[PDB]
Amino acid sequence: EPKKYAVTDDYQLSKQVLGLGVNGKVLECFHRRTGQKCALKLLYDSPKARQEVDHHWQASGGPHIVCILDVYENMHHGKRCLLIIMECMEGGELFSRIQEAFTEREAAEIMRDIGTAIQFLHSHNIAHRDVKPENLLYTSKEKDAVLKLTDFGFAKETEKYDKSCDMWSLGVIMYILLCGFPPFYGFPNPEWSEVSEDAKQLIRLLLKTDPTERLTITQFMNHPWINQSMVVPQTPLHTARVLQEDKDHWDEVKEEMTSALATMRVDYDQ
Ligand SMILES: O=C(Nc1cc(-c2cc3c([nH]2)[C@]2(CCCNC2)CNC3=O)ccn1)c1cccc(C(F)(F)F)c1
Repeated sequence: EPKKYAVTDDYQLSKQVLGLGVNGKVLECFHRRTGQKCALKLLYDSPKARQEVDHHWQASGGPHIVCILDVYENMHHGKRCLLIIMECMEGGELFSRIQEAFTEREAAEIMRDIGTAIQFLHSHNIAHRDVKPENLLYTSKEKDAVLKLTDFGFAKETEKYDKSCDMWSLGVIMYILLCGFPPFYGFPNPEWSEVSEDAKQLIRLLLKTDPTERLTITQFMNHPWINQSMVVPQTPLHTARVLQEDKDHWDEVKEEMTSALATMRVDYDQ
């Protein structure tokens, strides 16, 4: 099912880059028959790159996951390559949309969306292991846009530990959603003043230092704040203001979280 004829027979490539995904750069392209703009991820062929395509195909179809359209096995400047054609997510990154009222109920909606995605993967015994702001994208800039998760370059077919790393990521994203800075912890006033006890409780249960004590996705999804996301108070939050105000170290917090996820993927630590 990976197509072996040239990707450029089906797609018109452009020289616009969306971003760097560890294995490969991401480029815009256009399907030739339809007009649709799509995203193309170039991976040099390796066991790891083959695992990514495998894990992404398996995940593709689930809720709130960026869909694969085609996969090509091509030669490119004398090197063997896998090209993942994905749907183009032109809404941009989760937290960029947010810094562009933002209530606690809206945050619950978002975390529920991300949770459904992780529920799908985990029930299919796939741990993502790289859930972080720049891997959470919107399909469009419109109001009806759908939040989706990409980047299976660190995904692993499962175990309880690898899954618990995803649940830690949910806690960190939820924390930043609720106030605008990461837990690098406590809940400092005045940002955490009118945030509900259920929100803080859920985050405590996810940010547990001991992975065994950490909530499972199925417990995450059954928590009132997620399960009853539609009756969470419409309480206005500081996040949008805080993000714009602290825009000059957003690259730092992204770098810090990438670093934290990296150390959780190590065989031995301390
Ligand atoms: O990135 C966009 N569309 C997009 C992007 C991806 C994508 C996949 C991967 C990544 N992006 C990254 C880029 C560097 C940051 N990490 C994630 C590395 N690894 C991936 O696996 C997939 C599908 N559509 C986009 C397109 C048009 C406009 C806009 C914007 F909203 F910025 F105006 C964004």
